[PDB]
Amino acid sequence: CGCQFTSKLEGMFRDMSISNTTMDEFRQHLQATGVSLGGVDLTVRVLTTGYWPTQSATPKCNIPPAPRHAFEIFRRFYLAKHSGRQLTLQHHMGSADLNATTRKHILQVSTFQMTILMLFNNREKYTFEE
Amino acid sequence: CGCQFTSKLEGMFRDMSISNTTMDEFRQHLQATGVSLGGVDLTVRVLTTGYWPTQSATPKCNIPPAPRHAFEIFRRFYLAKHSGRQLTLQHHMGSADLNATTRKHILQVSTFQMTILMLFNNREKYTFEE
Amino acid sequence: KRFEVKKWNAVALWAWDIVVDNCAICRNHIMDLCIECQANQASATSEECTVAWGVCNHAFHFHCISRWLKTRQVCPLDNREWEFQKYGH
Amino acid sequence: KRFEVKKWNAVALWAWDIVVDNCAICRNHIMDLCIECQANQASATSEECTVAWGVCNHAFHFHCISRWLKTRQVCPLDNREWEFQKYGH
Ligand SMILES: [Zn+2]
Ligand SMILES: [Zn+2]
Ligand SMILES: [Zn+2]
Ligand SMILES: [Zn+2]
Ligand SMILES: [Zn+2]
Ligand SMILES: [Zn+2]
Repeated sequence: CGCQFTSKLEGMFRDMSISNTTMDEFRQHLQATGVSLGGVDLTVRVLTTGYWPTQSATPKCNIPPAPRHAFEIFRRFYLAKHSGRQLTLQHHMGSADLNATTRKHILQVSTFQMTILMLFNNREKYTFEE
Repeated sequence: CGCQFTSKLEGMFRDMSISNTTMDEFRQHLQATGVSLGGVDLTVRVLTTGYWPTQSATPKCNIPPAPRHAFEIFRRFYLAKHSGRQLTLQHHMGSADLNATTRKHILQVSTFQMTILMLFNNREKYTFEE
Repeated sequence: KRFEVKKWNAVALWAWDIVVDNCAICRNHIMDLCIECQANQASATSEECTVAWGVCNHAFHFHCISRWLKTRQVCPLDNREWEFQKYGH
Repeated sequence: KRFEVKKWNAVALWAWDIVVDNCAICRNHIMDLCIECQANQASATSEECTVAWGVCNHAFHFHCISRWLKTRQVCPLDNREWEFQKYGH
């Protein structure tokens, strides 16, 4: 192709490097405070708006309280260490490992079923209206 | 006296500049976040060990819970924005403005009587043993 | 509880202080036309007056920084070479 | 309540990752002698084996970095010119 869009791809790889560096930095800083039982395991990344297009309209829905607290912690940590990295709240990206419980089998949720299953945990026997 | 000695004083002034810059930066970041900020006017000064000698043995006591939370939030902000360092707690430095309440007269405590007066607020009729 | 979350792989997007309410070049907004377009129609004749996103996560009107490229070549809020990584909000 | 705190003027002191448990030059401790002194007495004959503090808030044994000044001249954990702003813990 040439150095027209391959430069954009190289920038995307640089963004990936930035994301993993920020992830390990945030893990190191989480090792320090440890306030609430919401940051047990966190593989959170940091991306730039230009490289990765917005999914649809940046979804803004009820998030689970433990993950909600974890995301608050992440946002604060970022806006302090790399002042200027205001983490926006979205849901159409990422994944998670849900530990279910005869053995303890861990499920997987792609940041879509976390809210519904959290509502089920809070109170079962729900429907579409709930 | 020679610039050999005033160089340390110039470094101390540079440290003062750094402290006030970090203070305004932390205030700006608290305007966006600042969850744990019990002390409304958190005027926190950041100094370096080399310039300013330790007072006696770096004291510790029953700091008031609201100033405790304010100091914890300030230290977390300072350990994030300025990473690579650790924040220590001390009491033989600084001051505070205690709002008392016929009018509302504001007192002043030089970071010495804050714990005793906080204990009095929690429960009066104390003594040396308490 | 019956289901507990152990791991999370959230992705955080960040944007700089683009001032969505005041364009850093024209001081109108991050949308709603610009100083040299003003009225919505203003004889639009196709073309475009959308938002331009750079490699530095800064956003201005396409017209504003397209004209600003003739005055300088480094994004005013920083010292970085301005790219055109995105077009529109 | 009867007394409430409005303002606070705390002063925060900071120190870098000096590794109080391992000297960054000799790997013994931030106190308790050094590699070339070992035993507490070791024919002390006055002199001193205390801690040296630099302008960069780094701490090592005075002997360790006094000898290290002949090998290099920039504090190993950074690239700053090493000063002698304090002596002892
Ligand atoms: Zn504009
Ligand atoms: Zn226009
Ligand atoms: Zn820019
Ligand atoms: Zn040593
Ligand atoms: Zn020695
Ligand atoms: Zn150093």
